[PDB]
Amino acid sequence: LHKEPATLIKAIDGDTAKLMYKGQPMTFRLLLVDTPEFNEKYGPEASAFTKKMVENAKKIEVEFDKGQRTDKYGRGLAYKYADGKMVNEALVRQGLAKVAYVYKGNNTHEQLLRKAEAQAKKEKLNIWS
Ligand SMILES: Cc1cn([C@H]2C[C@H](OP(=O)(O)O)[C@@H](COP(=O)(O)O)O2)c(=O)[nH]c1=O
Ligand SMILES: [Ca+2]
Repeated sequence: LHKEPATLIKAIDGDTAKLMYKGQPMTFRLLLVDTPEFNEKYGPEASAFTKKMVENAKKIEVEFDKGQRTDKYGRGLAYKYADGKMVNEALVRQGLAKVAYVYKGNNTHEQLLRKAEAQAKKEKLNIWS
């Protein structure tokens, strides 16, 4: 997999944001995770976590997996990096997302994320508290 450039247009919630990619605006949905909705418990905390990470980054990058690059809603499906740190992983490590939506052929980072989830759960963080 390869990292590609994008710029933040606006934060949306814990697992989506509007980015400019190849010069076009797109909503991106993080691969392999599920954050609570803003109206759910830990929703506002997930939204704030991703917002800070993406708004504070000097450099945002998107990394597509080997399979589908857009979902049925026209959202980009990617691993997102903020100054080299993967947002998807960071959310899971903090207990603010669960590993989820692991479709075959788009699951390169599954084991990395499951290890983070196991650590979050061991620490009883947030969703696991
Ligand atoms: C994360 C992801 C979600 N989706 C679709 C599945 C779910 O369809 P349904 O909308 O029919 O439930 C929806 C979940 O996204 P959200 O968690 O953003 O709602 O997005 C994919 O198709 N591929 C993916 O990799
Ligand atoms: Ca969600």
